[PDB]
Amino acid sequence: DAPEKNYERTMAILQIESEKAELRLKELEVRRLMRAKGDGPWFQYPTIDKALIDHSPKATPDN
Amino acid sequence: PGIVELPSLEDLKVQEVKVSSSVLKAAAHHYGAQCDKPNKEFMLCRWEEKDPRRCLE
Repeated sequence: DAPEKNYERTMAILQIESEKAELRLKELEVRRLMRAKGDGPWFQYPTIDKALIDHSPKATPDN
Repeated sequence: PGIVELPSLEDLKVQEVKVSSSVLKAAAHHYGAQCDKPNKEFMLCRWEEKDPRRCLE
């Protein structure tokens, strides 16, 4: 290989691997924040569906 | 929490229907015919307010 080719190929490798490393660090920080706060699309543990509630008039009024 | 708000003993005084349940059951069909309107006003108020204190009058 030419030194130019190896040099610029090394630069492409370094850019790809540095971008992957920054995305892994951001992924760790995102997972930490979403587990702590629960406001993201991850760590959404189920609650009861409110569509199961009967909203009809019952046999007694006070409900 | 907050203090519950109960109506007074004067606000609960009313002239009672002091007849037995057989008297009521014998008069029941004509009572449901003749006394329809305040009964249904009360039961509408009772199912909408969901509170007896809001349904006294």
